Amino acid sequence: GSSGSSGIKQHCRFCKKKYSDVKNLIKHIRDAHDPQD
Ligand SMILES: [Zn+2]
Repeated sequence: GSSGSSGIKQHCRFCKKKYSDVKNLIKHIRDAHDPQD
């Protein structure tokens, strides 16, 4: 099943969104904010 509590919580530091995986957060950061520039 696609639903459940068995996962992590991570957050954005530039638009304050929330994500269920750190790799999905990093994919959001490198697309929307890219702080390495
Ligand atoms: Zn963001």
